[PDB]
Amino acid sequence: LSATILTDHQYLERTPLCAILKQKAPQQYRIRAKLRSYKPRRLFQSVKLHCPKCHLLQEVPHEGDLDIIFQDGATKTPDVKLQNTSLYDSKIWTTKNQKGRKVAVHFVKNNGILPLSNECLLLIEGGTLSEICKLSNKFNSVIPVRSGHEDLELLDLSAPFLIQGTIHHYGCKQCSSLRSIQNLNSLVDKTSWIPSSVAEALGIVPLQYVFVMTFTLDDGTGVLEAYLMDSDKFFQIPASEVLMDDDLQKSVDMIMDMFCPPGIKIDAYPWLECFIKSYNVTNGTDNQICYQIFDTTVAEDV
Ligand SMILES: [Zn+2]
Repeated sequence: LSATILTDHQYLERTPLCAILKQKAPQQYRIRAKLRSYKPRRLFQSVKLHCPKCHLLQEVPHEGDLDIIFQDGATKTPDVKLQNTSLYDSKIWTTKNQKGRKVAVHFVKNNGILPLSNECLLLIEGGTLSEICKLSNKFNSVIPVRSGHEDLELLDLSAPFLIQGTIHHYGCKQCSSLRSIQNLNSLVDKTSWIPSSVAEALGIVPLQYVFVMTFTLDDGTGVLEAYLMDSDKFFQIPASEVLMDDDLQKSVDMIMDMFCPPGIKIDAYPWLECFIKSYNVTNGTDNQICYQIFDTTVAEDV
């Protein structure tokens, strides 16, 4: 009974960990070990934001953090000058049982024609998080913007650059070169918006949700630490949706408890067979070899 299986390179035979620790990097192996321990055991913390370029890892903002970022609004009132362009028709909200500077909403055109409420992109100006949450509940896509000087500009990259219902898309604060909002006119399709096109139209390098864990693997032959950076292949659970779904995180809780069950000794632990790759690092004056799991998924059990 193996807990994980290989999704590729199955022709490979198993290599014991004693051999791997003695060898060079980079190389790839097939192993079969037991999960002695894992970090972080707080699985709410294992979900991070990853940039495919700078390779940074940052935490996912809590609703409290997102509250403070949005509550500030910006440095000025929404410039009435920047309304009803050749890109969006605008409606200004009030402070009338509503809060903020002045909540302005800009419905980007479907190239001349306004959309309905079912497939429309919204630019909201100086809105609190609660106002953004209600509007993202009614419309498909929402972007937090702010009045700059010559054009609307994104609020801040610490806030999501695109909100589609309950999914929050973030960008890299160091690899991105923010373009002003008018560049959204270069979008081909103006009825459906995916984050890749929106981010590039705005010069944003989109972050990716990832599980980040360090498995301590032991086959009795030796002990090895393997990194897991995964979207949705390993656990077969989307990391972009696990942080907000009580069942998703529970079934991930249950997979870790299956690999490394508390109160149980290592004999009853199930075998994890994985495909790992080694790579070099200049860890101090010496030389470390780190290991990462690839092409490995959990076996058939929910
Ligand atoms: Zn980056």
